[PDB]
Amino acid sequence: FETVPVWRRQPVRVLSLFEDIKKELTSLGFLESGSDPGQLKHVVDVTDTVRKDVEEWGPFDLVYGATPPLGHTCDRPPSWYLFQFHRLLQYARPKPGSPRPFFWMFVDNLVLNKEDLDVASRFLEMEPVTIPDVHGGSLQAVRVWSNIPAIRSRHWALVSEEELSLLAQNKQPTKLVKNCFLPLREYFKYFS
Amino acid sequence: FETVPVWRRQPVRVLSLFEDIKKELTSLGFLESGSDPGQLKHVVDVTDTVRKDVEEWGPFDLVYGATPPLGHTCDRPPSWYLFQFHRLLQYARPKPGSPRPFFWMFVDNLVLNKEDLDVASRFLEMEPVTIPAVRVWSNIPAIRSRHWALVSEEELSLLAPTKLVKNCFLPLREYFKYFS
Amino acid sequence: LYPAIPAARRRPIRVLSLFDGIATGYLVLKELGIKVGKYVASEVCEESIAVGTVKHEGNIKYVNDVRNITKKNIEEWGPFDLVIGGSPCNDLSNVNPARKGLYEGTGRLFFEFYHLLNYSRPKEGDDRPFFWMFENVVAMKVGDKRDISRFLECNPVMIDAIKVSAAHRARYFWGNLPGMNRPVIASKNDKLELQDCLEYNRIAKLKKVQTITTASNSIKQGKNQLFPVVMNGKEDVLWCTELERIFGFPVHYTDVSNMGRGARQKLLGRSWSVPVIRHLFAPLKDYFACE
Amino acid sequence: LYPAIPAARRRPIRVLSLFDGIATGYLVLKELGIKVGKYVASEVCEESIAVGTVKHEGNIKYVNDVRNITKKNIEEWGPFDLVIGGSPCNDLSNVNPARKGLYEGTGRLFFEFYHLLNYSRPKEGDDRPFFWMFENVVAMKVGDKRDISRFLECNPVMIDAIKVSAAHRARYFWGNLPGMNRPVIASKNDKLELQDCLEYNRIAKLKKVQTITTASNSIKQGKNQLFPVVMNGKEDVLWCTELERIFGFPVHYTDVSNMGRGARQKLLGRSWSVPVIRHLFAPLKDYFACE
DNA sequence: GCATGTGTTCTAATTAGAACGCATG
DNA sequence: GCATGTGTTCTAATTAGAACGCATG
Ligand SMILES: Nc1ncnc2c1ncn2[C@@H]1O[C@H](CSCC[C@H](N)C(=O)O)[C@@H](O)[C@H]1O
Ligand SMILES: Nc1ncnc2c1ncn2[C@@H]1O[C@H](CSCC[C@H](N)C(=O)O)[C@@H](O)[C@H]1O
Ligand SMILES: [Mg+2]
Ligand SMILES: [Mg+2]
Repeated sequence: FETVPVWRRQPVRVLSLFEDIKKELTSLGFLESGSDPGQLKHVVDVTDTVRKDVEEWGPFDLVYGATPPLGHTCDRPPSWYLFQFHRLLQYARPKPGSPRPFFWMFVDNLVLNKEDLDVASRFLEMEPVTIPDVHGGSLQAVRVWSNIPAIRSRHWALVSEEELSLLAQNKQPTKLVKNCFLPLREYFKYFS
Repeated sequence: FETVPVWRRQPVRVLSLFEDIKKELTSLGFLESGSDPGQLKHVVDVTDTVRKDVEEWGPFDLVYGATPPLGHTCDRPPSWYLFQFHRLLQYARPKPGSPRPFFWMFVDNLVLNKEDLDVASRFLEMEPVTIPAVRVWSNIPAIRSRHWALVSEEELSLLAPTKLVKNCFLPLREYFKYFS
Repeated sequence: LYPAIPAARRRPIRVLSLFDGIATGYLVLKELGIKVGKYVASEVCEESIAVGTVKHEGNIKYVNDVRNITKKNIEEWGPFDLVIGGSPCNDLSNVNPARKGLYEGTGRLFFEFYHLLNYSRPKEGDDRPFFWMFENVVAMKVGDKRDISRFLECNPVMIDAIKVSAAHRARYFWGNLPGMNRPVIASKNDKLELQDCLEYNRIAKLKKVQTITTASNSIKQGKNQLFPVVMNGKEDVLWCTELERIFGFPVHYTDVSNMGRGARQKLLGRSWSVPVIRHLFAPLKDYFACE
Repeated sequence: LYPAIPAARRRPIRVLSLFDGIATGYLVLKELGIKVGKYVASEVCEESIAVGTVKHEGNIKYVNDVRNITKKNIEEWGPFDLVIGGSPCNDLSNVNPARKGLYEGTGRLFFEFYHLLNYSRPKEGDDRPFFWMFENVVAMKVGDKRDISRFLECNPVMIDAIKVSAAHRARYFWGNLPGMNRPVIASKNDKLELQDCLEYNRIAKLKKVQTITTASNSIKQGKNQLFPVVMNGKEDVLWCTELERIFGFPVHYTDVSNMGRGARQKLLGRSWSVPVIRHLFAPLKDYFACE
């Protein structure tokens, strides 16, 4: 995906699932403060959404997947979020002749175990990249799979899993959103 | 087997296996005293005896079988005596046409297990009669014919041949020469 | 429907079979007169592989565990004209009270079939013929049958083996095979009642037997657990060769690998009813070579 | 010795088989093309009788334990043109150090064959044809081989299956069959090497195997006690179907009565080598009807 | 001059058979 | 109204593997 000149960058058409990130996308400056309809669709109870639905919702430039943050909001099994995400992702890809850049990403608030991790990487054809966001200490970490080049291009601070295992319980995102959503307006319109 | 007139009762011809009964038999007068070659043949061990042997030993009128009585040691299994006995009788029995009366008897000293009793009866085609003691299987009509005292198995528990044993030989005199 | 292929343009079929079991798919296809170009089987049970190896003399390429099959593998071993699979129902069937649903335990192996089916689908702009089919139990949670249908973008037709075999076996069938909803009709060589499956000097106490599972308890019939057979006046259970006839397999099909009664039943209890798979695959004769 | 019969005066054969086992006698007779009029089998093992009835569809009349056969029975079920049998050798063979000779234990069952053979013989002056045969192991005490020969009034002809089987099997054969002493020669269909008896994708380490017994240890060859087979690079024991092909039996002949590996090996281990029995019964088709 | 065999026994796993379970035509 | 099922687990019987044995080419 070659970069696009600045005078040819459209606004993103974002599909967001299981978690609403409109507050974050508008903030980093990809969405209009006021949209008559909107450039971002958001659904949660996806069990009953068909391919004909996401096609009727216009084409999409980005599809964003997320698991709920560490808490007691686990009403469905952990694997359920990825499988449904992969199901909709294939509904949302454009025709084989790519008119424009089409990106996707799926994030995990450390809710998937080992067995759920290796099945996630097999389906997304990529093994994840994790972010520390721990400039203060061991403070508040999320694994992301992503199409976005700069997400899987620049390597930042590493961390041992023996230390990543203990910090999972530590809960009992200004920097995180900035870290990887950032290198997307080298492809889309920047609003501010 | 019908009875025979007295003037044509020839002398017996006995095959005795596992016991020399010549002494016991002559007593009741069936064998002429002294060097009578064709009156009794005795074989103690038979494991190598072929049919051609007992045929060459002349025809027989009586075949006698017995086991070792209260022997201190028997070098052979108990069933061995019956099996070798049945084997030779088939050799000794004459042609299907009956020239004369042919008899046989087997005698057990209460040395056969109950497992050996039921195979003894099956092979000799009859259940044994007990003479009070010793059990005998026999072709002779007059030892499976008449009087015999009925004793029970509780008598064989505590048990664990001049007059009593010879009482099962007397009916053979009605068929052969009485030597006196 | 799919465009008909003229009898001469037809070419041998190339099949990707996942959770192949005892190679029922291959067996049906060759008993159907279809020339099999390639049969790629994913199976991990050593006894199951042993059967498909010995009974089919190595025409089946075994590919161990389905979860180690890559996108590269599908293009290498491809192309595929048929993709068939029956996922394990240890955690889906209602016969198990402790079942863990579609998303935990063994049930999530369904998604491997979904995953590898799309790797195998022809790319857009290539309407070469392509058929698939997925099977599972009817006795599953409503949420599972719903979600399975959503991923396959299809709704199942149910076929019960009882119309063509001597046994109750009600199973769902997602797919795109020609005439799946077609009315099921028996053949003149289907052993329709249990007496037709027994060997000499055995009497059938029923005309049709309840659903056979892996456990030996589904051979005793009903809530009075009577042995389904009488032999020489004594009650007796079914025999391994008799279980085979019930399922439509060739007799002695599982006489492999020193397997005893329990082992054969575990393999047969998990399989497909042969005459039902024969029903489904029958319209494929008009799309592939026949020799 | 016995004069030939013209083809039209030949009647079907009537055979009394004692210790019938798995009906090897009937099998070889039918495989020779001989019309079998009557086959009266004395056998007391349940699954052995199961095999005979199922594989031969009730043509064999089973007459339980041999010690309950009467003189009356022989003349009712008779007449017989052939009397065959092999007594239990667990108390005669050298492979058991706790043998009890042929006068105690199960060895006494030989005399049952002797005793029922005399009943079956045609009475003096009946020059009709009559054949008998008796088999046992060579590894018996010399005193036993002597006594058996005395009662049968005959001397045994040892035949080893090694020349027609893929297995060492040396056994004595008393009898009066035509040409027993003749040299044995193989046939086209005889599977002479172990590799001819194995299944697909299995490799045999030897050309011949040591004598098969009932125990599963007889299958590990030599002092090294190694698995006679390799498949998929791993060592493995023989399979029940392979054990069958070794003995010359039809494959799946013991897939009966839900029998596992051990059960089937117990029956095959005490059996006769089919091609040896065929060699012995082959001259009989010149005395009896053929269909 | 060492190896082999129509089996038994003993011990140690490997079963076999049934209880368990309840949503649903 | 109530019987049924592509299975698990528990517990009881039953069964695998090899040591054992030594006469005899
Ligand atoms: N991870 C895996 N990869 C491939 N096969 C697997 C697997 N896990 C389980 N299986 C196999 O999938 C099969 C499902 S049972 C279905 C058997 C088959 N439909 C037939 O006709 O017999 C089982 O045999 C099981 O051994
Ligand atoms: N008392 C008895 N009456 C009849 N058969 C008996 C018996 N005792 C043992 N047997 C049987 O005699 C057989 C001897 S093994 C010989 C088997 C046979 N020759 C074959 O080719 O297979 C065994 O199957 C055993 O079950
Ligand atoms: Mg359909
Ligand atoms: Mg001879």
